[PDB]
Amino acid sequence: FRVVNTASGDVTEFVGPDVKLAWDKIPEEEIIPEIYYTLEIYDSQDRMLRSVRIEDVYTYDYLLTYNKADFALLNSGALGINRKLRFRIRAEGENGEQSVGWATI
Amino acid sequence: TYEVQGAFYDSIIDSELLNAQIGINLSDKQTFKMKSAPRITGARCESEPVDVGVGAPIVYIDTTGEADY
Repeated sequence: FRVVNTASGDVTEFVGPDVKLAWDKIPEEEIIPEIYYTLEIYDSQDRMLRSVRIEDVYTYDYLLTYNKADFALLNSGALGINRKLRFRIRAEGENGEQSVGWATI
Repeated sequence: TYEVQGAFYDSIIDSELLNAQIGINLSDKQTFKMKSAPRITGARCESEPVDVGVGAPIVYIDTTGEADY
């Protein structure tokens, strides 16, 4: 679980406007039936922006438009952006959940 | 005179963000007065101060402005 757009010198730093967020396939998916990765975005001061269910795509993109508008006016209520972000995902399917993978970053 | 404030912007700042100035760190305000062009005020001609012969014609011009040269 990492961002491939991270600055060369600093891992904590990303240079692009969108977070090129990518992760790895869960090794036991083949036996498991259809699976969906739930992605949760956390704002500064611990607030949570959204929980996005992702399936069949292993590289998620957080377009700059989302940071600019999806949550500047929803949570904060004013025109702005968020720089310090926390990302973390999980791998869960139907008729059950996998809370071990909930812990990430 | 004009006051100038500048600031670098990364790829995060879009056109709207740039217009709003919100996502950028403005620098200090610097003020300067724009210079004035040179304007001539008077012209004159005088003979060259010499001991013998006839002095060559020397032309004087008087101006005000800021141009270095």
